[PDB]
Amino acid sequence: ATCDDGRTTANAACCILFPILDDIQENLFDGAQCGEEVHESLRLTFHDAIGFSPTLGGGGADGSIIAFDTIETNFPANAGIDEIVSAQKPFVAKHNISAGDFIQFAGAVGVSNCPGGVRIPFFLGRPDAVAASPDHLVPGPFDSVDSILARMGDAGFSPVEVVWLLASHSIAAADGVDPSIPGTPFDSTPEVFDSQFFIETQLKGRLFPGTADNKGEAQSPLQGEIRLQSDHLLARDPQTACEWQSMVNNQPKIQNRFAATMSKMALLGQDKTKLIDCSDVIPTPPALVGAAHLPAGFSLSDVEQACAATPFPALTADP
Ligand code: HEM
Ligand SMILES: [Ca+2]
Ligand SMILES: [Ca+2]
Repeated sequence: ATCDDGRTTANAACCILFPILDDIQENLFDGAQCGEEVHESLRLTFHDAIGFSPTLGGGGADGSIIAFDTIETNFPANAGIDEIVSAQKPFVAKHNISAGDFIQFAGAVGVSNCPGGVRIPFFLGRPDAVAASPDHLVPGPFDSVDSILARMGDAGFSPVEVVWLLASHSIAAADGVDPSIPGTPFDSTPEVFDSQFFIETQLKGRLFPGTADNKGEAQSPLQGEIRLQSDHLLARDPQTACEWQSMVNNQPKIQNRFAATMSKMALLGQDKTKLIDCSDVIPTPPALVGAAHLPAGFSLSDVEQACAATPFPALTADP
């Protein structure tokens, strides 16, 4: 099909996304940048979708975190999410798509602005949300590995899928974990969707980048990075450490698994066969240029190797 302005897409119903795409790129992502608004919109896709529990309810990726923001933004795990909900609400009011489609569309378009990124499959047609998420369904950084895996498993993700979705922390920073140092990233390349997050969480911790006593924070290996305790533990737990290390210097696997697992997450509470595939509307992301590395000056002796089956790969660092 050819839309009214000449852009093409496989299914005609997808044409309504083009003006939305142009508005988001200009007015939500500040001229299609891979910056904080993209990182915030990707976090929002997960805080919207993971409100899904077979025993308690919630409609998953349904827009409830916007539609019922008065409730869901009161949950402590949603602290800080109100800013991006407020930013997106007027786009949903202006355009003619549901809040659940909007949140997944904006996260997929955002990720396409990041070098190394992928086009997350995107389906159009989710109905408006009909219930708020139950409380207590979003994992937090002070939760044990067993607790996070049980919650993600309950929503339908295996432990290796947890690891694959946490590639999102390659384009991520924290404002709440240590409020003295807002905007401190989880890896050294928060505008590049790469394997640095999986490498740098494996380093021995050295210091706290801000204050020392924050709940859910581990020591970081570098002054300009922050480390969640949940990431510290998942990189070292026998349930997940082998998969974590397998992502290092493995950009094809990061891309293939993040796209597929993001799509499964974007579809929680929905049925793909009732929606319209509009994947080809998402922009084509830039590719990576630089190789994966340890931080300069670090060596394999600074890595806490946690996979008994396979040694950590011998990457270069300091030239
Ligand atoms: C599985 C357990 C997870 C835990 C415990 C967790 C925890 C957190 C925490 C504590 C923050 C920082 C919030 C702040 O203080 O500002 C954060 C940020 C973020 N999270 Fe995760 N997360 C998890 C999974 C995910 C998943 C599956 C996604 C996929 C979309 C995601 C995407 C993000 C993004 C992109 C940010 C950066 C937000 C920004 O820079 O503005 N997280 N996460
Ligand atoms: Ca939801
Ligand atoms: Ca990165």
